[PDB]
Order: sequence, then structure tokens, then C-alpha cells
Amino acid sequence: AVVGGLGGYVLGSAMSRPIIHFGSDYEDRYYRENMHRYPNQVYYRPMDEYSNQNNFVHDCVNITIKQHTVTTTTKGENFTETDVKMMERVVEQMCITQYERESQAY
Amino acid sequence: AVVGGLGGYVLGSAMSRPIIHFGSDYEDRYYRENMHRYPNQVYYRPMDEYSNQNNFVHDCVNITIKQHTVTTTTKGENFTETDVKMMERVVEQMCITQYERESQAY
Ligand SMILES: [Cl-]
Ligand SMILES: [Cl-]
Repeated sequence: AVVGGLGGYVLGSAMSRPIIHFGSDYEDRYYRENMHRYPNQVYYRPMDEYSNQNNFVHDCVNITIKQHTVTTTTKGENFTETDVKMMERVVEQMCITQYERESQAY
Repeated sequence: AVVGGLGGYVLGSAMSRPIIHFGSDYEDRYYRENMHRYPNQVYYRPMDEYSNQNNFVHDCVNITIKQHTVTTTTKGENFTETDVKMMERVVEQMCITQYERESQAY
């Protein structure tokens, strides 16, 4: 799963994901709980090619996220405690409905 | 991607994911925003095999979630507006760090 025109991009080394503080309590908790689903390294082009930080960082952010997006994974890889708790509730309701579907039609 | 011992399980038809109301504002919003990452149909065994709803629903919930978990997808398939906003912020910080890594060592 390689995004187009990745040639001449280099993958840097892992780093620690920044801890960010958004105002909202939702964003803060969401970020803690989900930050591991995001990249911990970026793609970039050689410095000998840039005139400033801004351009460097434009290509790096764009391509890093595109590339991270095309990457395959299992749905289960992504889920968290929260997802898990939430599927158990909704999948239970749905199985009760399937049950009713089966009793009525049977 | 088939979980073991799926034989004799049947996949029911899609339904509308229930809308659930948890007390917490986090859970409620999280669920709206994420409910589409969860199944909209379940696996189950023939009714002629059960003595009650509870057993039917035990197998159905367990296997449906296991099976949903092993299912492949792209990381980008999973992301939402929120994930996207969040990656743009963290991937920007990281690209700034990679930048500093490159300026110092260069
Ligand atoms: Cl590096
Ligand atoms: Cl059905």
C-alpha cells in the first residue's frame, strides 16, 4: 500500500507522539484514548531541497497522512476498550432483533 | 479473514444500527461519530438449535464481534472528521520535529 509519488521521500525514525491539550474535554479524552491509531514517524524530502520549514512541513504532513491512510489493518487492530464496550451493547441489541426475525419467520 | 468454527453460522441481513443513549456526553457523541465502524448485521445459528433467546444471543454476539474484529480494512477507512483533524495537528508537530532533526544533523 504505497501512495503515488512516494519516490524521494524518506521515512524518519519513530518518535513519541506529542501529548496535546485541546480545550474541549471530548477532544482531550478522545486523543488520549486514540492517539495510538496515528503515525509515530513521518515521510519527508531531503532538506537540501527546501528553502524553509513551512514547505518542508507541508509535504511531510500531507504525504505522511495520505500514506498512513492507505495502510491496511484489521478492524480489531483499531478498536479500543471504548469501541469494545460499544460493540457489545449494539451487537447485543442487533442479535436480539435477529432473534425476533428468526422466531417470527419460523 | 474467517474466525475459526464459523461453520453452521449464517449471516443475517443488514439492519439499522440502533441509536443508543448512554448517560455520559462522551459516550453519546463518541457513539454517533463512530457507530458506522461497527457491524450492521450479525452471524447466528439456526433457531432449531436453541432452547432460549439468551443462548442464541450469546453465540451471536460473541462470534459476530470476533468475526468483525478479524476483518481487514485500510486505516483511512476507519478515520473520521475527528481523527482527521487530530492527525493534522499531531503529524504537523512531528514534522516540525523531523525538521529539527534534519537541520541539526545537517
Ligand atoms: Cl530520523
Ligand atoms: Cl435475515
